[PDB]
Amino acid sequence: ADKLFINALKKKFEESPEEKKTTFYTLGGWKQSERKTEFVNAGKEVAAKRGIPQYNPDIGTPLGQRVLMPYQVSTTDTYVEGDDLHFVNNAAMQQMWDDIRRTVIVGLNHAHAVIEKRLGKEVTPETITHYLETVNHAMPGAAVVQEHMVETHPALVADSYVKVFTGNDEIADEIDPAFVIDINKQFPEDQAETLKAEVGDGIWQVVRIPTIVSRTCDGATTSRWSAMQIGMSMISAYKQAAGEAATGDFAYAAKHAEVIHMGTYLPVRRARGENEPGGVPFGYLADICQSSRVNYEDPVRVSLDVVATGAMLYDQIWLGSYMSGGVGFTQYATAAYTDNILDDFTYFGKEYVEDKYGLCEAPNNMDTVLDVATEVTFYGLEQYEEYPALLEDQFGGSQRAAVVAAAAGCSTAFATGNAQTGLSGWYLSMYLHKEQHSRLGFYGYDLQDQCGASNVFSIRGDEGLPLELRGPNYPNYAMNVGHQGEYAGISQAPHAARGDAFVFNPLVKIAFADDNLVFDFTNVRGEFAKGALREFEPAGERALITPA
Amino acid sequence: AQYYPGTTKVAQNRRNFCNPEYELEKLREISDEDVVKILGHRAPGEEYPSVHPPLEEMDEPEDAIREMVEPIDGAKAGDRVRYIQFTDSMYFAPAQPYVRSRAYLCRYRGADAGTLSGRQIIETRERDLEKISKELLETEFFDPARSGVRGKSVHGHSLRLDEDGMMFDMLRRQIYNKDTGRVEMVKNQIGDELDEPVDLGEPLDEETLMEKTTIYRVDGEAYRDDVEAVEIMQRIHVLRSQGGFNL
Amino acid sequence: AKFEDKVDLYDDRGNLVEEQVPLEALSPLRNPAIKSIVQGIKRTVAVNLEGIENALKTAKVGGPACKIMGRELDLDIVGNAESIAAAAKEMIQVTEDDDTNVELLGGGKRALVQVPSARFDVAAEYSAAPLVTATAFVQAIINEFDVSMYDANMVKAAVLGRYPQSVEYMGANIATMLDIPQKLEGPGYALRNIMVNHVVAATLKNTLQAAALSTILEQTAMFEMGDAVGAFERMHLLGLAYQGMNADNLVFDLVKANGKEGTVGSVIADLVERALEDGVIKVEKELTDYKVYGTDDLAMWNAYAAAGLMAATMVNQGAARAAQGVSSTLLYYNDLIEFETGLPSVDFGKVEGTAVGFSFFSHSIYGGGGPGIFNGNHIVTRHSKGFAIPCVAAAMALDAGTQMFSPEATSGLIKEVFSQVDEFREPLKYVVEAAAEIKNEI
Amino acid sequence: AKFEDKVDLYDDRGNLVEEQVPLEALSPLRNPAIKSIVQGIKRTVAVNLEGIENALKTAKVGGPACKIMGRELDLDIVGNAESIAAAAKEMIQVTEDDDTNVELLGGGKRALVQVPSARFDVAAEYSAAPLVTATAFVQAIINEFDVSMYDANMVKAAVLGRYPQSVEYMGANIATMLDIPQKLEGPGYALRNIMVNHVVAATLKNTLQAAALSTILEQTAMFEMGDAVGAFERMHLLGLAYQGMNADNLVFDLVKANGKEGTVGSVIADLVERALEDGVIKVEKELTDYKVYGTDDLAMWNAYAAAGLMAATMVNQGAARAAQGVSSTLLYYNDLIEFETGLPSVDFGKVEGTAVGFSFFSHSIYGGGGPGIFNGNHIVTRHSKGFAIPCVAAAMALDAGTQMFSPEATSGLIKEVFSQVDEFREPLKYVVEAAAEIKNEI
Ligand code: F43
Ligand SMILES: C[C@@H](OP(=O)(O)O)[C@H](NC(=O)CCCCCCS)C(=O)O
Ligand SMILES: C[C@@H](OP(=O)(O)O)[C@H](NC(=O)CCCCCCS)C(=O)O
Ligand SMILES: O=S(=O)(O)CCS
Ligand SMILES: [Cl-]
Ligand SMILES: [Cl-]
Ligand SMILES: [Mg+2]
Ligand SMILES: [Mg+2]
Ligand SMILES: [Mg+2]
Ligand SMILES: [Mg+2]
Ligand SMILES: [Mg+2]
Ligand SMILES: [Mg+2]
Ligand SMILES: [Mg+2]
Ligand SMILES: [Mg+2]
Ligand SMILES: [Mg+2]
Ligand SMILES: [Mg+2]
Ligand SMILES: [Mg+2]
Ligand SMILES: [Mg+2]
Ligand SMILES: [Mg+2]
Ligand code: NA
Ligand code: NA
Ligand code: NA
Ligand code: NA
Ligand code: NA
Ligand code: NA
Ligand code: NA
Repeated sequence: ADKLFINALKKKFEESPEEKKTTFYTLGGWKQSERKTEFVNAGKEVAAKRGIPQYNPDIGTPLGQRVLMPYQVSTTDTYVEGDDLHFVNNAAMQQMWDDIRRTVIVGLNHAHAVIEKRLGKEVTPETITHYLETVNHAMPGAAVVQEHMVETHPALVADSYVKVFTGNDEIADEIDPAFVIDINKQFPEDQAETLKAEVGDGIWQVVRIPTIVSRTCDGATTSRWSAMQIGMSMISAYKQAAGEAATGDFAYAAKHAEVIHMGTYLPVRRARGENEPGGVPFGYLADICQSSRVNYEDPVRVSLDVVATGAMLYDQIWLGSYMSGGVGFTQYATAAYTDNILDDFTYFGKEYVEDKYGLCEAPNNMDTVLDVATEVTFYGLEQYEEYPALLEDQFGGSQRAAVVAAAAGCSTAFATGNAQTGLSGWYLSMYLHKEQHSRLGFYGYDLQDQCGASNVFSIRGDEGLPLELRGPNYPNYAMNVGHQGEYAGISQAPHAARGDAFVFNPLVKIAFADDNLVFDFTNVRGEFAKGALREFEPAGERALITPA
Repeated sequence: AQYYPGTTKVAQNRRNFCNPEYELEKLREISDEDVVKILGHRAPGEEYPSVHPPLEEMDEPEDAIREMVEPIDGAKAGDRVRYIQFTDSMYFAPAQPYVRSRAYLCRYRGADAGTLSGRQIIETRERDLEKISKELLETEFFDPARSGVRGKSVHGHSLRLDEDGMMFDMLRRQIYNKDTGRVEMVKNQIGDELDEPVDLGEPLDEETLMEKTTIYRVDGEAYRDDVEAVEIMQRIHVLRSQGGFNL
Repeated sequence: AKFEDKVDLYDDRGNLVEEQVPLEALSPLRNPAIKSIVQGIKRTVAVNLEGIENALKTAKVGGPACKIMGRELDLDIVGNAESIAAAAKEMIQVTEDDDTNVELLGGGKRALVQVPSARFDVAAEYSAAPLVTATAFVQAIINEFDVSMYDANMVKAAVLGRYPQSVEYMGANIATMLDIPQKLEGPGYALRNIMVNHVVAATLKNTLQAAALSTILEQTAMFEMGDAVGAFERMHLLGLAYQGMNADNLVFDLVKANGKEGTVGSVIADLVERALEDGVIKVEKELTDYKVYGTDDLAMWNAYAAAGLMAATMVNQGAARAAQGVSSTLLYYNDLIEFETGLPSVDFGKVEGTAVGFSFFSHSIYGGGGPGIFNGNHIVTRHSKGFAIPCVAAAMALDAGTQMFSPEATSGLIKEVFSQVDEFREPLKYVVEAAAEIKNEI
Repeated sequence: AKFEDKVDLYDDRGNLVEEQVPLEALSPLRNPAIKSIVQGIKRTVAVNLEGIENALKTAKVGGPACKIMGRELDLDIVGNAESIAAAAKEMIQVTEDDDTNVELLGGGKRALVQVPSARFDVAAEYSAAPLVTATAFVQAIINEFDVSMYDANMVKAAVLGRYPQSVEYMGANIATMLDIPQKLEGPGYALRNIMVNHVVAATLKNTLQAAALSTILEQTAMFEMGDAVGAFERMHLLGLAYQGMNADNLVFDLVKANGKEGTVGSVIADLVERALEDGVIKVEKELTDYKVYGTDDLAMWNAYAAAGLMAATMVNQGAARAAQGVSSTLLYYNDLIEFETGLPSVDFGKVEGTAVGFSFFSHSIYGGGGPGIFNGNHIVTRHSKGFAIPCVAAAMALDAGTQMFSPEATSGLIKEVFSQVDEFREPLKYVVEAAAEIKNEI
């Protein structure tokens, strides 16, 4: 019956969502808001304590001449003021990033070959389990060889550990299950078969370093820290000299030859090492999100969970802090994961496709792009025109451009089963939207949008790439809000419609299928809500080593 | 020139704003002093500040392009580059953001135009800006209920209207008087209070807004129904796509 | 020749130089003057002897506001500039009378250095220029004053800065048009990482010369990047010719016709008319009171549109004598011409997209700056494959003094040294002369 | 005639080839064979056509363990290699008569590509080689099979990998000896970022040829970096001659005298005796039963000492047929010779220091690896200015199979393609011949 966003609009405003007029200016300004009132009071306290003015509602212009709205976290019944979705104020969002940043995947295949071929020693499921006991003591920062070592406090580093996975069920069954990511438990049968076949007899470690270290340091720490403690545990468990020539082979394997970073390093203007947000390709972000293994009968839900994951990380933390800062970009991102708005538009498109072509059954060509992206764009824009409350909700043109094009591009990919025609549909949506309303986004929103159509199918050096391989360092995408997380969703979309177990890297997909993570990647939007309510318990806090 | 495809009133209005041979309808008279006051860059009677010497006093490089391109008067004088910025309601304001920038670069010399969803700006040499601003304020570029002059705190293009049919303004620069039916500008574009308000006329009635608007909407003329305009946009998408692949 | 096209070549006063030259006589791969310009920019270094002297006498070395108390050295470098420069030249040259040049300027306050070509024939890249120059001058200063082993490290800091603790020559008193290889946004980008202000400084604000230098650099980089290979080569060459080299006098004539009273829109109308007159475009279909244009040669339409884009910049920013609106011209020229014609804009939308971001990052809090600080290696302005940055150079050349970060502010040492080289200052002259010389070898 | 020194040049069997060659005839700035080797390394690319085909058929593109389900494309690339390679060459070449080379290897599974020199004459650096090659092969594959617009992006990913999202060509199926310019530790380092395993691969494990290739690359980099300018030029030239080119047969004869039963220490004793016999060192002072040696020519002492260092490596690592101990030889040759003589060791302690860190980072948990993964651009091994890495290449050439990260593991594509180039495989021969040819021009 109702569009999916109607309940949220009725919560925000006294008027029915269709009504065109309202009342302004008599709401009390900031005084209408519980959260702004909290902030006013805290600012006075802070300024007095430190002897320097801080938050003051009388500086600049007076917030709250209109309704300061609640937001529904999409797929939840949780309604919060938008400040509770700012990454600074939301521990769930900070932990989501920490859990990615502090992860690396490191093979044991080369390592086991060094042991067998260079050292002449045996590797068995028993020696692997012994090694895994050893590395789970050492990885958080504790000693195995030298006398008079000082160590990290176990409780400060409780979130760091090492697990393994392999496609060989019989071998997996022989390793203590405390250390194993069980692919057959975590994934539905057809997905498990695909993932096991991709891994084969390879054995891979998923290493998580301590959040407290990641926060003190940076993402490029992760693979170094991992390798040091892998190295020590190989010495201890396999009876090497503690520092012989073979020890260097384990180092080079763990740091270079068999490591999978979450993010690659960035060029000098935006200089950063590995495991920073800009290095994480869109296909990896889709695979980090675990919606695919729990919501696989609903491709829209899978795709929009990916969009939530990426809009928060890429717009709020990455573009809104690493690349800028200040108040930042909360609502540029919340547009993609609140009020069930993107959900309504994308369900529309999925239904359109299902009825016309069947999922994955449309021709992979421009005719399909023109059909589906145009239809879905016109639907979404019509909703802003029919529901003035919707338009006042997603008040910035950029937000609207992102949401409408995300639906258009995901729907096109649902039709073709191919992310590249989904991307073409995203750009067509932009062009149509711009002409319809004689506006699109902010001053710089459509840099990538105007380069977009020509670069979708280019094959040139710094232009051509399948969408799955693109990321925040693809040149056209390196600067602007309201695109990156949506592109992760479009990358996910054809794979979700196809029922594929992963989008770009099966190892990354399996690595986040782990109940010992702090953040729950199977329910990203639920976790955002939990953090907004101040109900999420992050790792990395220093309470144990500070005064009461 | 043909400017823009399409067979709706919206399409024809977009063409008319861009066409310098189309005489913009003048709807209201504003004094020179009142334009200066709305702009807020200098006081009436204050000399224009300069950013560099008059061109006649500098030794310009020997350059055929300089010789062929006549500077605007404010460039000859060395005036500051200053701005005027407008916000247009999605509820049928006559002009809209990309319409303005497209039209400005057809009509006006020496212009830096910028388009955003909630604001649209022109920057040019101060004396020339004053002359352009008069036309932007006096003509059908501007309705005093559905358009606003705003150099900051621009929110309102996408908001519901108030009970008088006025767009939201966080700073309330334009005030409708229920007793008179007229709108006055009570602050300059950056929000400082004026000595004496500026009359901006009556808001256009609904029928006239619909005749003049350049936005497509379901409750006016929908873009999807202007099939020739849609066709051209789709053509451009396809040709760009093919061109990037092979030429 | 790979391609059939011929162009007529004109000078910066709009006078015909040579008729019916093969397009490939203008190719970076073939034209000897383009080769001379590239090799010249690789090998040329500006040395600030006054800056070195002042750094030493004050111990202000190693970057902004840095100083090491107790390390001052009182050396009369500028007073002994002839001896120091001769000594440096002996170390920089490979053989006597080779193509090494060391020339004092400003009464010995500055030196132009051109490191011999033979050093680059056995080098991977271009860093030999600053590195060889720096060490020669360091050694020459030490030897001139018999600076002790204990103190000589200050001379090194005064010349090259905080390198190698910094990646860059942070605080150096030498400068090049190129920047270090580590700063490339991608392999092949080095000729793109040349500030617009540096190009305008080297060309002394002559609008056509600045546009030519910029186009030569940008389009040459497109060859190094592989973009101008195979299917796209002709598009790149036609863009160099028509946008940067005033081929067929098209840029010049569009400016002439629109300079007195015209606008971006009036230049568009004239360009569309000229493309129709020349048979580049034709009516494909009639809609209601609207003609849809087509072409059988998209590369030539692109080149015509690119000439118009340059002319529109020169008319719009020339009328203002203010560079900032180049970002707007680059956007709306393209946006307007698509709806005027039904054909794609310059670089198939990539100029328009570059202009959207360039507009943003020249009018917002987030980064960027004024037009003059951009370049083809900048993240904001790298996206168009040579068709946007030359307009920015033309705009900056036309600015009468509206910019804080002007060439006078960012590029004075480059201006004094690099403007001395004739082929850097007047590249349109030398490239045209070379194209006419080689026209029957192509 | 800058320097008076002459050397006798030998072949890799210890036979005299040319007597009395002026030292400067071996300089990278003068010797035409060193120029040819450097320009060849800049322009040569290996293409793995089988790898491209397999990446496409499986959709395994973009880096380790990556795959895009549903994107598979089954193209008969190897089976159509001659047509594809010919089509690529047409795009790569500038003219039909130039120095472009495109040669199929392995029945079409691989191609050797040498991009024409004319492209590098108008380039800043060397990335035109991979980028021109990659786009020519991408376009040739697309054109061979009429790959659609919708699918062609997969061909691009199979050839060049995840670039430009990654800075490197991550997952590419092309390779060069050089690495991207962004990875340089400093300006001027590009010829140093060539893995030892790649040199050993190209030279087919011929110990003296590996040492020669490495020395030529390292010492040529020293010119590019400015280290071999002015005061230090002769030291660098003498090190190239004696350490890498077996000047005066000194390396060879030390090996011959110590190969059957010798040790590092016996090589040292023979080198000190030889330096005394030749008048390079002399007793300066007598302590209690201990002679302190001096010299009037530190650069020549360093060159003799460096020849000894190379011979000590060959004796010690040759006897083990195991490369790991090269880090130890590089350390203790130098430590022992200073306490034997009272004179500084090779590179004034910088070989010893490099060797300390290299030993640590080849026997510890912290980084590094086996000898073959090092190079002059590696943070561990950059410190000596050309005097350490050639010994590592000799040692890896002598390894009989003790290494996990061998050249077979790291450098197979490089081996197949670059060993085809005579001047890369047997560089000593060509450099000696060119030195002889120019001896009267010095
Ligand atoms: C000063 C600028 C120019 C600039 O470089 N950035 C600004 C301001 C900046 C500030 C505003 C914070 C503050 O008020 O102090 C921050 C929060 C970035 C920061 N420094 O933390 C921001 N914008 Ni802006 N900015 C936004 C937006 C927008 C929309 C707002 C249109 C409307 O009708 O309200 C327009 C662009 C457009 O017209 O499309 C816009 C403009 C502008 N944006 C204009 C100020 C507009 C004004 O005078 O009112 N932003 C949005 O469209 C939504 C998201 C929103 C961002 C905050 C969030 O994501 O929660 C914010 C993101
Ligand atoms: C352009 C560039 O800035 P500079 O021109 O180098 O100062 C770049 N910033 C950005 O791209 C900012 C992106 C986030 C803020 C805008 C979001 S639309 C950076 O800081 O490296
Ligand atoms: C050598 C290098 O490692 P790689 O050889 O590149 O793996 C480098 N590590 C280090 O320098 C480790 C320094 C800290 C540990 C040793 C302290 S003595 C790094 O990770 O970038
Ligand atoms: O107004 S601008 O588009 O520059 C910035 C929007 S946050
Ligand atoms: Cl063509
Ligand atoms: Cl000497
Ligand atoms: Mg009611
Ligand atoms: Mg009401
Ligand atoms: Mg075993
Ligand atoms: Mg468990
Ligand atoms: Mg147990
Ligand atoms: Mg009047
Ligand atoms: Mg009055
Ligand atoms: Mg005309
Ligand atoms: Mg001169
Ligand atoms: Mg066959
Ligand atoms: Mg031939
Ligand atoms: Mg085809
Ligand atoms: Mg002996
Ligand atoms: Na309500
Ligand atoms: Na209604
Ligand atoms: Na305020
Ligand atoms: Na930067
Ligand atoms: Na505490
Ligand atoms: Na000379
Ligand atoms: Na001829």
